[PDB]
Amino acid sequence: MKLEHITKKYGSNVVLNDIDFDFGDSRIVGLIGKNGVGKTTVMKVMNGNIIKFDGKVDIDNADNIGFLIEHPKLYDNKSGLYNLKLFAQVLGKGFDKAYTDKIIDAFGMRPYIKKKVKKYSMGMKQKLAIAVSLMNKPKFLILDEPTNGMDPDGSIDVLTTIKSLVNELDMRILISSHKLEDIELICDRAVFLRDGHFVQDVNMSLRDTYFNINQRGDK
Amino acid sequence: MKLEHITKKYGSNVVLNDIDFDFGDSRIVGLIGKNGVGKTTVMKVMNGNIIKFDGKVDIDNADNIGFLIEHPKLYDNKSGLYNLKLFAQVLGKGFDKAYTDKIIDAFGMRPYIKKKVKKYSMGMKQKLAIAVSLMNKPKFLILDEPTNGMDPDGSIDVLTTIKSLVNELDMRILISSHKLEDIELICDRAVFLRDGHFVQDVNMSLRDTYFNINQRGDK
Amino acid sequence: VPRGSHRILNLVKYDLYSIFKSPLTYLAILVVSSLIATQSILMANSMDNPKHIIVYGSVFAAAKWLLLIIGLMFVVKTITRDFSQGTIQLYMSKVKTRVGYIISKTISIILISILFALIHYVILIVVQASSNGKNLAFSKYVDNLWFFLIFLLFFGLFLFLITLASQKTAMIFSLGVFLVLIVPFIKPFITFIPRYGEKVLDAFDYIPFAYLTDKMISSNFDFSNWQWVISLGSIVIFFILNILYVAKKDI
Amino acid sequence: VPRGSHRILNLVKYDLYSIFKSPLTYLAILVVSSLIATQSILMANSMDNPKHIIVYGSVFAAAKWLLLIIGLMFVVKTITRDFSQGTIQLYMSKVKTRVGYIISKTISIILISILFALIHYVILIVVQASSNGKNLAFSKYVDNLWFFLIFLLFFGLFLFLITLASQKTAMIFSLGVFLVLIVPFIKPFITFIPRYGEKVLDAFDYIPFAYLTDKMISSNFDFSNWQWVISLGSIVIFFILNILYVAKKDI
Ligand SMILES: Nc1ncnc2c1ncn2[C@@H]1O[C@H](COP(=O)(O)OP(=O)(O)OP(O)(O)=S)[C@@H](O)[C@H]1O
Ligand SMILES: Nc1ncnc2c1ncn2[C@@H]1O[C@H](COP(=O)(O)OP(=O)(O)OP(O)(O)=S)[C@@H](O)[C@H]1O
Ligand SMILES: [Mg+2]
Ligand SMILES: [Mg+2]
Repeated sequence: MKLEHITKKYGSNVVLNDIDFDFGDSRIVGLIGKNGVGKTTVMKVMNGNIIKFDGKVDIDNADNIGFLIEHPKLYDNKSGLYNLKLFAQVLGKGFDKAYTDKIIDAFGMRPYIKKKVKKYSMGMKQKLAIAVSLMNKPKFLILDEPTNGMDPDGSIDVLTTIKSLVNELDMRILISSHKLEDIELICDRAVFLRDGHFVQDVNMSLRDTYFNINQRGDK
Repeated sequence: MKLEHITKKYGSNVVLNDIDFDFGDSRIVGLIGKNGVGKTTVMKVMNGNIIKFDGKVDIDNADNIGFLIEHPKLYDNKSGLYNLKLFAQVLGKGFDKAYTDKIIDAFGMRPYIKKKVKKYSMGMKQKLAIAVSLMNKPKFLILDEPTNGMDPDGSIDVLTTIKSLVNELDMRILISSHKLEDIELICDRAVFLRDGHFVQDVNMSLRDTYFNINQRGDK
Repeated sequence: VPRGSHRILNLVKYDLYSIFKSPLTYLAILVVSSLIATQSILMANSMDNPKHIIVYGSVFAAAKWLLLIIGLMFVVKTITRDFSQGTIQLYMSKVKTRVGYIISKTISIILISILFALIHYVILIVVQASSNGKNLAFSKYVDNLWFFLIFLLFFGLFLFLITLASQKTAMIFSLGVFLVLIVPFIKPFITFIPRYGEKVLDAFDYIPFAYLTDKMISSNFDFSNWQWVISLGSIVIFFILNILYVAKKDI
Repeated sequence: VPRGSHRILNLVKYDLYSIFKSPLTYLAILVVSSLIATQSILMANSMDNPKHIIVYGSVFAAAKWLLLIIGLMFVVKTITRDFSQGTIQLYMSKVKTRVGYIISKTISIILISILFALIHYVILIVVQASSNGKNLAFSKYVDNLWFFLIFLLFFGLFLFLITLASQKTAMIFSLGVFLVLIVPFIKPFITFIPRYGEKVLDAFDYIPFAYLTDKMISSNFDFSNWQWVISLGSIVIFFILNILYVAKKDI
């Protein structure tokens, strides 16, 4: 998963500008920036939901990429469990019951997994959506604010679970997220995106780093 | 805005159970609880999006209630500014240009206010949605995770702005939200909801209070 | 109070405003104009090698058909817009507003119907200005308005109720189209087949779906006393049901 | 590799699985069965006071009409499901998958068409078991399958392309219905009016929308060599376009 000279604009609005990216033997890379900078855009380019990025996206298509972008995507009139089975069979290799269970109980979604998604709360949908992405047993996982709607405990358990999994599976994880405190729990580096390019590569608060870099936009 | 003996269930799932609520001359009331407890449900009952709550919802209908529940609601093919004007004219009293501008620039959404909503990021949509609610120049404001997708600075400026406004307008604000740190910025009390009822009334970290109360569910 | 009435009207204004800004509206108008001009020019003035004299009544009926369909789709969009964008959640917060929402939409439906009738009038006036034939009575155009108002309001409120009942939009557009194009299809396909054929056919005069759809391609109309009453009564009950329903349905 | 093929088929299986679980499917089947039984019982065996002898061909054509419409709506739902739930975003991540998505849906459309043809067959067999008349040739039922496959695949892929072009679902259901019920409406309404009436009518034999829709109510069919080729060629190009388009469209 490498990005070389990626440039992307919407009409006159340049979002990405000659932006490069890689995983320097790191596993967990956080992505930090202000709203309107383009974090989702970068992720979409990597996922491959964009084909007009004027640059090179280096992906060995042999590999699977799991992801969650913006609001969760689920089939509303079906159960949570149904969605997990479907995606495992459809986007993934097949449905691995043991794997699935570890995620369900680790996240603690068990009590409502058999209920229809339309009856789920926003938080519940996100816990499920993360699991849906994980069900592909991917190597590259790309998450757009994965804990955006999670409660304090949900966030910790989900993030912890993913970190365990990156060793079980040879994964590389990109997490774009506010709540720098969550990135600080699970990370080994973070990159700060501003004005279409990376400004800092921080190897390892992130909050102080963030403000130092971005506060002057508005202030 | 008072709630007396509110009880609400979905089939066998009781969400609220004889729950009472008021504003004891307070202005900013935070609402804290785990995902699946029912914070949105309470807010919907107050907003009046639910009419099957088996209890008394005491609202002087003379007053306006502004609100934001779950994901932001906007007309996608219209500009941000368009939506503000529409709602001010439609749900509010009328469109107050000066008021509108103070909110737009305080939030810092100005650079994209004339662009179509479908071109907005999740963060941008939330900043706008909060403003949309505020445009009713309401007395009661009910916000469901108002800073859920905001960046660190966005959250601070938006929350600060609202606090200023509660004096300009005689408001009462209910904020249901994760990011206890944001509640701690703007609050004068918080209530902890668990198992369909209030457990603590905390008058004024909230994070420590939260865990003490809820950690045992899963742990 | 007038403040309530004002807020209701402000919503109406926005829905109509939207109609007059979208390029789609303008396209639809041009399409109708083109089709009418086409019929006039291609054969009305030439099929029998007449001295350029035409039957405005043929044009009139065709224009009506087209505008009623386009109109109904405009009505459906007006109805479903808030379900589609999810913005309905921002309106249905209390009974006064919930009721006002229904009122606003009802008014918008009426105004849409008026707009379409005005378009119809204009298209035909241009045709009359353009060629020879005895001009149609002003009063005929007026009755045509009445037809538009009734047709569209009946279907509009009916579909509105369904929209609110199911909270789906795809099936509202589908029903609008389906109902319009099914009556004229099915009548001659099988009505004559059963021993009750005559009974069924006569029955259609008392069923608004059947008689309102059938009259969409008529050059004129005259509703029987029953038929007139039934249609109007149907409109009133749908309006009432929409209110009773919105007042109770969780959003 | 077979792994790719397997994933494509797994998606197909889920779409068909859904069809066989929703109560709506079962309702639609019962409605068709009821309508056919009704025609047989009410007049086919009684209108002319025959000794209970009926024309299966009349039943056959009616059943086809109903099943093709229901079928087309099933096809549209199959097509639009991912746009509706937004789940399409989880599929279109790379070319191999994007292409596989089109392939999967194409297969699902074919299987839906087969299912509907099987239903048609069964309903008519029951009718033949029930009353008197000369049974229809097995080969007639087989040709009817071919009609179903072509009709539905043509419309399905066409609508699919539109769905992907616009990323809207309301208008796909609308077009499905509209197109089906417009051809039989418009033909006798105005085809005969222009000096080009005969030209236009003949032209319909070379326009799949017109001839495929018209044959929906025929008791039999025989496509001309051109008509046969044109329809099949149209299917092939739509399939190709869907692939070329999905490979480039941002999601
Ligand atoms: N479909 C679109 N059309 C036009 N502009 C767009 C579109 N999608 C995104 N943009 C713009 O692209 C810029 C970056 O968008 P995103 O990638 O969504 O932002 P982000 O870094 O993910 O920020 P968030 O949503 O607040 S985490 C913003 O200025 C958007 O207005
Ligand atoms: N439409 C619905 N049908 C059935 N159950 C529902 C529905 N909406 C909510 N619930 C259930 O009601 C409970 C509380 O729901 P909410 O009010 O959405 O929760 P919450 O306190 O706002 O939590 P969040 O979304 O994570 S802040 C959960 O157990 C939900 O599964
Ligand atoms: Mg984003
Ligand atoms: Mg919630």
